[PDB]
Amino acid sequence: AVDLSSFTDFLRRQAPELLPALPHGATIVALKYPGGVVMAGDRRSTQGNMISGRDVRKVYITDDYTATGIAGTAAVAVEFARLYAVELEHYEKLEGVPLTFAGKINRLAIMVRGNLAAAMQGLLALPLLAGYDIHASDPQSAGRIVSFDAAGGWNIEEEGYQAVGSGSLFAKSSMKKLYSQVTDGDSGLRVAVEALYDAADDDSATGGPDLVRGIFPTAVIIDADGAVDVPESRIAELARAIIESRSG
Amino acid sequence: AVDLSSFTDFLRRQAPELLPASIQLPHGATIVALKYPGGVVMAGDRRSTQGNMISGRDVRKVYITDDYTATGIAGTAAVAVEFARLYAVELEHYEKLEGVPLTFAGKINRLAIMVRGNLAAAMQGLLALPLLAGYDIHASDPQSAGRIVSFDAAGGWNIEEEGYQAVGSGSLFAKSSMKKLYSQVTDGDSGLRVAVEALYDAADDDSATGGPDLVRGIFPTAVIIDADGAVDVPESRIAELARAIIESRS
Amino acid sequence: AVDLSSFTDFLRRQAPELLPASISGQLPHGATIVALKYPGGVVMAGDRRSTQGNMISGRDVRKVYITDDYTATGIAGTAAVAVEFARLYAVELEHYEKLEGVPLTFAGKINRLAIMVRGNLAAAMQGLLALPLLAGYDIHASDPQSAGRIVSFDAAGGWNIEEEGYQAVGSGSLFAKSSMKKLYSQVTDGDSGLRVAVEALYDAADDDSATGGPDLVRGIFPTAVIIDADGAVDVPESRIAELARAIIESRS
Amino acid sequence: AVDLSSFTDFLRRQAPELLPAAQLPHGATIVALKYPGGVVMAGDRRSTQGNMISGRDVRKVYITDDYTATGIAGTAAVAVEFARLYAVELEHYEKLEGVPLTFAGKINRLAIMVRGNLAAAMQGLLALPLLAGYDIHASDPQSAGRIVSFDAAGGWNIEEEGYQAVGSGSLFAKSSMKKLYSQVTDGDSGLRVAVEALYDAADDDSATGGPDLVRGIFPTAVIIDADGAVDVPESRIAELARAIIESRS
Amino acid sequence: AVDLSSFTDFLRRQAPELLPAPHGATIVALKYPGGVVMAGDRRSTQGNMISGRDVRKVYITDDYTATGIAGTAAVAVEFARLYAVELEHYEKLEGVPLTFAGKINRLAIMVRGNLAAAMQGLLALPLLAGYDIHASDPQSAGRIVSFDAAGGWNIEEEGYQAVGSGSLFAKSSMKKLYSQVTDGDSGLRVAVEALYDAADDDSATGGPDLVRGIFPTAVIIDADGAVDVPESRIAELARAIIESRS
Amino acid sequence: VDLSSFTDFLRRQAPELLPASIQLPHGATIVALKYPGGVVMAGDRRSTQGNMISGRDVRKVYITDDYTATGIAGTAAVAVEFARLYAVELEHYEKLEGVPLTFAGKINRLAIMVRGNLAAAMQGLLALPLLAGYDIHASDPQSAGRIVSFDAAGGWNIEEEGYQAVGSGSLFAKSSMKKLYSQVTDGDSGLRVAVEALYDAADDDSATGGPDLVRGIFPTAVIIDADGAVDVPESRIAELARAIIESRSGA
Amino acid sequence: AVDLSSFTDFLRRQAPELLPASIQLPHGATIVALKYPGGVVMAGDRRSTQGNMISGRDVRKVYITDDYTATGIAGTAAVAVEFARLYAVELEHYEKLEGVPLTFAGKINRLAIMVRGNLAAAMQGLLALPLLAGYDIHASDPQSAGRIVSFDAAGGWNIEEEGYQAVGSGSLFAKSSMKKLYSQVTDGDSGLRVAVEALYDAADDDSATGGPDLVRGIFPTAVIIDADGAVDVPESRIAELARAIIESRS
Amino acid sequence: AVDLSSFTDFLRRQAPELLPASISQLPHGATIVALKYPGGVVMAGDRRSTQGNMISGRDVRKVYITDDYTATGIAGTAAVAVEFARLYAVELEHYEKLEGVPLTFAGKINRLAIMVRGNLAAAMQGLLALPLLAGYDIHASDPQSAGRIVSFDAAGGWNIEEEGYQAVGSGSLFAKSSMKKLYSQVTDGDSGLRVAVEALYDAADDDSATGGPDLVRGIFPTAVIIDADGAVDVPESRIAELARAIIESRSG
Repeated sequence: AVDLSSFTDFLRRQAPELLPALPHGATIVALKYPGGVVMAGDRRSTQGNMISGRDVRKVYITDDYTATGIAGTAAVAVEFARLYAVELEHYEKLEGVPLTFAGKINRLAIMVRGNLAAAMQGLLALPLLAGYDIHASDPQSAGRIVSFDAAGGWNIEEEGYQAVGSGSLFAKSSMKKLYSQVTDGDSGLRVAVEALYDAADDDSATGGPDLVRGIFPTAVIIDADGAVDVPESRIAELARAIIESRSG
Repeated sequence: AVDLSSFTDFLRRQAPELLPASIQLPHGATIVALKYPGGVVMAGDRRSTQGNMISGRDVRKVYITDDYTATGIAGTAAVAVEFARLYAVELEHYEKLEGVPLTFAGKINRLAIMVRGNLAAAMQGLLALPLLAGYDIHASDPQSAGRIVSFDAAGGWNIEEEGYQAVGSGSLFAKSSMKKLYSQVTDGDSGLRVAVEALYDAADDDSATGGPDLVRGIFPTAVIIDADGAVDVPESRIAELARAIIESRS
Repeated sequence: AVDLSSFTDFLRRQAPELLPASISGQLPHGATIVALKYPGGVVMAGDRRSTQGNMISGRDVRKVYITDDYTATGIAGTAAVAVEFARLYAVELEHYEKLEGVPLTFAGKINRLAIMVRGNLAAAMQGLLALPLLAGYDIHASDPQSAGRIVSFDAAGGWNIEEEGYQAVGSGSLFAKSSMKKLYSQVTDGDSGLRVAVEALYDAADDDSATGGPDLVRGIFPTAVIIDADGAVDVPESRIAELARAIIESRS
Repeated sequence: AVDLSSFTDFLRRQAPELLPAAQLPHGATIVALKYPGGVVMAGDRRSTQGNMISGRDVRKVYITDDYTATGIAGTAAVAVEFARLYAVELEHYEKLEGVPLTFAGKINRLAIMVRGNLAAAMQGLLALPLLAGYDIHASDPQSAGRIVSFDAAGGWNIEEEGYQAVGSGSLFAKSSMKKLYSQVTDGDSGLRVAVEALYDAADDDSATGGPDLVRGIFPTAVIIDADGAVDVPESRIAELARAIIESRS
Repeated sequence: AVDLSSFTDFLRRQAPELLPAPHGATIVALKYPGGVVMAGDRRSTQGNMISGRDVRKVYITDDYTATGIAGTAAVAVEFARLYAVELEHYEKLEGVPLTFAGKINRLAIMVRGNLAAAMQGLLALPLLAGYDIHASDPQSAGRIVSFDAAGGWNIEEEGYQAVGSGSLFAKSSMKKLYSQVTDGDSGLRVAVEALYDAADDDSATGGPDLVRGIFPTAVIIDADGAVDVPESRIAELARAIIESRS
Repeated sequence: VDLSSFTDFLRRQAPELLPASIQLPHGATIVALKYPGGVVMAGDRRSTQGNMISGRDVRKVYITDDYTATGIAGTAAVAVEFARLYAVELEHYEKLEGVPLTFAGKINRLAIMVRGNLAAAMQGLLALPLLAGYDIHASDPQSAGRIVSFDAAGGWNIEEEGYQAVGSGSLFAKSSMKKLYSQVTDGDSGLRVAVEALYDAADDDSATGGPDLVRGIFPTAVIIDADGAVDVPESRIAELARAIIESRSGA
Repeated sequence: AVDLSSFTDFLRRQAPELLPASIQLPHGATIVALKYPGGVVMAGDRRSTQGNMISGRDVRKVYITDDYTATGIAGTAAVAVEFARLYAVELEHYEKLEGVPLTFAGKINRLAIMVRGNLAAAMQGLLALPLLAGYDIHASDPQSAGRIVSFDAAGGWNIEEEGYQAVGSGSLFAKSSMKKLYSQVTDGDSGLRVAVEALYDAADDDSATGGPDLVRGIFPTAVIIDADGAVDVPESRIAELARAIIESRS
Repeated sequence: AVDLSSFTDFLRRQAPELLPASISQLPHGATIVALKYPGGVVMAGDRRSTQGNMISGRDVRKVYITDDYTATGIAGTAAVAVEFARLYAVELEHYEKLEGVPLTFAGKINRLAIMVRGNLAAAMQGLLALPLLAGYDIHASDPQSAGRIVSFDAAGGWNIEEEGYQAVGSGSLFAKSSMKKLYSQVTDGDSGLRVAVEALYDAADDDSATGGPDLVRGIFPTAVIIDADGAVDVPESRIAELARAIIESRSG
């Protein structure tokens, strides 16, 4: 044919069935802080009005400088993160060099566009991509946030934050007010956990911090030193701060 | 044109507009009711949703409708507050016209007619599914006097001899929870705990049922009814029962 | 107009709202009811379950009611509709008696029930379905032994006076009827007839999930009514529980 | 049969035609919040038909009696018919009975008008009203202010939060007030927050128009305290607008 | 093309006729320290008629896993035999069993490849129970995995799960009874009780038939492998529950 | 047969890369007019999903080769893809054949890409492009500028009127230019009239966003004369916007 | 039994047949109206189309309805003609019964009710969208006395703050044209030119609107209204204005 | 596989994407006329394009010389019409270069009919293209009767006009009825061309989708005349002159 070095292609021709095809509902947020980007998502899954899951992870580190959060049917979303990570590492092993940021975005858009027919029938997966680009000139401005519409259209945020999922409007309105307070990764992480708190407050499909079972949003932060999972305890303690501060 | 001394029958004949005559709307509630020795208790959540959005968080769904009865209504919020008001006036109207309150059976029958006469509107989604709790003075035994009555959409009514019942989007969860917790009910305080717990369990598995909001301090509302009549349980007593449960789940 | 001394019509003329005419431009249902004739008697019994789809909505439901001193009716179908019919029909019967000083002939009681059923056809088409079984003792009959009567109604009001000796209605009625077809020769009196009846209901519950059989854990059993020359009587729970355990241990 | 002193009831009986029972011009955002000893309510001025802007001067908030105002969202025609009629209904009862309706009776009356429009609302002639009032009979003047929202079936709710909004940009306005509310300590701060929440709604919703500097068109507002209901002067809002605009720059 | 040593692929390529393409049952599964247990009812219905009363719905699929399938009985049974062959086929070709994660992933693909058919009624919703030898902690080794109709899979942190027409009742019951699980025997009692409760509130789930002597079937799995629980140990447990109910 | 068409090649080897066939953000207004020795093209920056504003920085006008630019109005993803694809298609033919396509060939090639999307466009994935170019091989330098519009079936038309627009606010923009056109006498006056027509469209259409002075987002423009296609710098537009705004007030 | 002094309310009561409401009809028109100091002017085209065929070329769509108002109607021709005649009678009827003309606001309200009462029939294509132009005697300022009111299909009415308005198939073109030409209006002559020009522009971009026919000599019809009342503009003065515009475009 | 020397067949076999057919609100509307005069034929078309009621184009050319002795005018969707005119001329010249000799007139007709017919599916969906073909036949026995006019229905059926004139498009009925009265006045290319511009004038008068002569912008119908010396485009000025003549006659 023509070789793009894409695992999605070869996987599709050789083993199309391996390709991805109801639980849904999630809120994922992402914002840029100087020399960094952070991304967090809730843990709820619902089927109609019933809560089908309370531990669901929706934010994944997909390579050393990027993470993706996917909103929509969990089954579609969980696979999607795995496939995209393999796609990225596969190109690096074949060509000995990782894809440019712009190329990582394009590959993801293609995966999303291919899924439009199935998104019209309910297997909708709307991803959010967060990355730090080493090749970019300024470290402070290195962080990137990219959102995708169902047809694969992608957009890079000059806004500073973005969200996707059933509570995304609430989350975005919340960040619109709290953004000026971000000055470093810790404040940025606070604002993200708060925006997700606000979304859970107004949307029954988004679950907020469960203090009884101790389940909290999951987060990932990414700066020049790469992508790291934020530890639970730091999130739990940022939640109680917010809760405590609201009952006040 | 016999006079049934019915306030709604009167409205129908001369004031049709007043009646919720019927030809997404806020909905979603879980109401529970149980019998304890010499008493009946009933509680309901405070949530209202439109699709996935939370439209209300303070909604009251359980109302004392006369000195010995309360009604909790689940379904479309609009249709339920109106139903409780109307039913309470219907009951007090007969009493003033006839100088004597309706027998418990009469009160049940009257509610069933209101329900059944709404089936057409309920088909279109203006559903109202009520739960009735009462204490019968006339009944021979005070301890077993408490009464719980459920209604299906066609007006069918059943008197539950089980000792508990629930209605609303989380009613299955609430009923399974009471099925395990019921043996612990021995007086009005245990019965009210179990009720608040069954409602907690319903909120845990149903996003349409809201559980205790400790941030805003909004809790389920409850009413208890024994030989001395029907009483609103004070918020604080419920709040404390909630913490008890939360504390105990952690 | 022509007065018929009919409580129904009067409700219709002045009280349309009271009438279960709830027909408009899943509700609880499901029951099995059986009835059979024994010399100088008739017996009728029905299960206690109510279902909404696959969920069990009721386990104590009573579907057989004494409607006057010499008749009883069992209604299977939608639970709300069936219960309303039983109360209404009993009032209609006692109403005519008080107005005319004399009870309706058996044929008149049948005809009246058939009109109530037939006038519910439109609503039955819409799921508000009640299909009744009527059991009665006819005092005026020349022979006391052949006095017992069983009448079934189709959804259009057609009625049929059972010549077989037994009948059933409801979701488990085929099973119950096939069972009685084999057990009927054993019926010689009220007690043997009442046993056959509880067994036919047992067999219906065995093959139909909508019909509940005897619940030994909660102690809920079918309800029955027996009617002879001395009038209609509710069979006591314990006599039925006893009869139930006999059948159960006998199947084991 | 039984007189109720209700103008609408009378109209159906003698003047059914007067009664009200695409696409049509629609779209509005309306907010309302309580400040100590008072309540304020404001609404945008835009009207759209699909993507086209059909109106830019539309008034959607009206003083309906000395202690109440109503803001209506939905099909513009049906929403304006509603404010006029509701005001007449209120004054008619007062003249017949020599005393104004209690606050709860005014709410119940509006709920009946709304509910009786459900059929029509299903077919697009929707009218979702927001009611703001000061209750003289209330035990405490500070808590005197009232905000009541209605769902399409007539269900009404008295807000215990402190603010509320209705219309196409209502989510944005509510989320905005959720953050700005603590700053409300009086009628001026409270009016500021309202105009800002409406600014935020126009920012994220093309159906809500924000302040237009070129034409000097600004949201309309009404404030109501123990001394009754009064229209905020345009100029007062215009300068509250620039303040926000300049502050966002 | 790439070989995956999958019996299923082989079938798709060369024997599509063999591939798969009466409902209502309740199946439960829970973790107890050092173990996992899974149980299912025996009823089968067609509408309101009871079509089967002996149906087995829980099968040991390899030495450390069992699957319980809820939905059309035929589809569920075919699925279990096929999955067991797929698992042993990879082992014989590669000389080593699949990792637990690989066994999950394989089941997910079989489920997902039936989504069009499930939309049309041939819905098979499986529950997987297994003990992972390679897992770091032996006590927490046991695993419960549920699948949605699209193949989405979820490993169970709550400690228990259920599927089928009475699954909500069974889940709510275990929610109360779980704290009593401290070992395989208590864990097995809580399972048979949750199934008892499901049968109580759902007519599609059959509970213990004392007249014919038919009881739920169960499988327990710990470090020594998967084993069928003997009927008598269940019948006993059943009788205790009925007596307790009174 | 072999057409040195990157697109035709893509179809045979890489159908996945194509846009494909069988609410998404949309709603843009794009204008273009001819001035002596030049052509100018400009587009708004808004993107809406229903009534919600989904984007406020969207660029919809792209220089596609040294003498042409395309503005696409419609679904945003599709429009952007169309812009990238067409530019590759044009440079691909030049590298394979060593010579750029004639203007008429560029038009025909765009028309085929549009027409081959009609099915998709019936389903909402619409992309209605506007093409602006200067023809070097044109006989007269002053009259060199070209404006071409495409209907959804690929039908193309070269306007002789002097201006054209596409998108949700296009009627407003066109009616505005109809009055303002006589004032265009050089690249600067034509760049003024373009930004004003886009102002007028944003005034009457909620899907077209006008100049955001708070965030400092303005329409993007490209001008093309004998020296090639150049992005107009933001500040020159901002200054033109404030002029118009100021002018609409009183002074 | 409440006398409204309403000709149409009388009609519905007694002779319903005469009412317009019923249930490809000839339709299509462009009507414009603008305010000039001490005056208001209104003009309409003369074409009528059925599909692509021209069914009429002399149609008058602008009518003086009383001494200080005129109405222009766009939509099905049959519906529009009926509305104008009836509205004029309704206005003069109230004046004869009550001895005093309706206030401007009352005239508006009345027209709105006629429109709204045709909504059902409009949904089925019998659409009539009117534009009202009037001079208010009781208005505080004579210069600002002129009024322009537009109606949406549900009867919603709007008084125009902007200075001009248009309705019909070519209304967008006419409105965009006036937006540019409006500053040139300083009196009834400048305002009249700006009106006919806007109608010229509408005819240029919409095939359903006919522009000036120089071969047959058919031109738009116009009415002007100032403190001295409403007048029909004479044809020749419009022909003159048309030729100016035409010549000026070439 | 047989080589028909068909450009269209080659595309269908090798490059379908290029094929006009897009079978799976567009600008459309035109009126085209054609008539025969001794030793000649003339064809003319209007310049308007509409989308609904809006005028989308005012300069559209719809009549094209397709080879030295033929022209085609196409009415329908504009994109489709333009594509057809372009495609058909290539198809004609392609056969001539491959075979060294031009198609016979009947062969040209047949080829156009196949292109039309193969568009029926698309035309059912609104992508209609109804062509009118005018030609001079060199091989005709008599020079005076050499001119040909051929119309096509949507299924590819073609007909040759013995009548002398024909029209297609939204104002074709008006144009035809006008020529019916004016035809006797035709005696040569010049009178023939007047009659044609007049028929198109009449069509514009009664159909809003057909545009008449625009004297303000100076846009007039386009025409092509074809006699033994080949097909020539009539110069704008000769038509503008003819237009004004009719316009003045119409008014005086």
